[PDB]
Amino acid sequence: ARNPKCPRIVKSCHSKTLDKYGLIKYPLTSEKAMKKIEEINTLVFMCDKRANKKNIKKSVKNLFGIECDKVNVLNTLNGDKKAYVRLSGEHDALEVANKIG
RNA sequence: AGCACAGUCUUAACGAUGGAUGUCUUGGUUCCUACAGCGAUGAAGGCCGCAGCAAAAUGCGAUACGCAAUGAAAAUUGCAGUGACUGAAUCAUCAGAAUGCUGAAUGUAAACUACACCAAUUCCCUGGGAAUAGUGGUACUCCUACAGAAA
Ligand SMILES: [Mg+2]
Ligand SMILES: [Mg+2]
Ligand SMILES: [Mg+2]
Ligand SMILES: [Mg+2]
Ligand SMILES: [Mg+2]
Ligand SMILES: [Mg+2]
Ligand SMILES: [Mg+2]
Repeated sequence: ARNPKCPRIVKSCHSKTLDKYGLIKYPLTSEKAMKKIEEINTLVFMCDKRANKKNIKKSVKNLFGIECDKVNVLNTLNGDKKAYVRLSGEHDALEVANKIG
């Protein structure tokens, strides 16, 4: 069991680890994403390469009035994660789209 | 409106082709002088990023072609925008802050963003109130000290 008289390294700086702002970067337009928004209430977000599904969900919860049933993700060949977020039935992605912009 | 045979060869003039010559020169080279190490406080090297419109190089590191601070000091400009009337636009300086993933690489791994285990960790306010699966730590060898067990 450790009992160091002082800790070795103490990062006093504000955390570098990615917050909501930084994790999730921006929604996608593109005809595909628009279609998704219209038809099956799935919002498409470009996110950081090092976002997990859990993390993305958390971000979405924090950044917007969104509850997400399921999140699929993929790594784009442009070095971004694209997260397809299916909203719970209580919410209309269209309305939330409008709210965001 | 006419007249040259055509080809081959030659000469001259005027052009094409090419990049010689000459002229340059933010480069090299040599010599001289001067200092002289970086790294578990994570080096060099490598990746991945980072610009409003951004490929390379250049610079930088999730504060990402820069932050603070200092010394200049009114511009910057391709457009957009940002500034002056001096901690501000731009330079230099650079001591503060920060410094992604790696790499000796060091928790086990490695064509894995695979996997353990131990601390949960972090921030705010003057003992509470908030967050986030996030953050640290754990290599081998060695030294001094301590520990309680072994002969
Ligand atoms: Mg998948
Ligand atoms: Mg003839
Ligand atoms: Mg030496
Ligand atoms: Mg400054
Ligand atoms: Mg000044
Ligand atoms: Mg390792
Ligand atoms: Mg394998």
